[PDB]
Amino acid sequence: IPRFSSRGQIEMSLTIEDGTGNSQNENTSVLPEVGRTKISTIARVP
Amino acid sequence: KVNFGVIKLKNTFVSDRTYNMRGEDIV
Amino acid sequence: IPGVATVVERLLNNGKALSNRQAQ
Repeated sequence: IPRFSSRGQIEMSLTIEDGTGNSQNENTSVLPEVGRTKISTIARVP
Repeated sequence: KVNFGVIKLKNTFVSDRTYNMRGEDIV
Repeated sequence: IPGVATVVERLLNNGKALSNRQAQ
């Protein structure tokens, strides 16, 4: 959910989930396999 | 005698929000 | 997210007076 704020700053409420699903000869060595991460927060950016 | 007005909030959201704390829900 | 019609109609509700003005 984005919106504006003083001096044209952009404030946002964020829910983010991302990542892979575990799937085990160097196959995992080549593929990304970056785990899973979810972050829920709210922040504003100039 | 009466006034109808529009106020433009900047630094906050207007609608009440809900957050989950894995058991202690916060409004 | 409510509509302009609903919001304005609910605004003009339960008021006993006249002589109104507008505020930005």
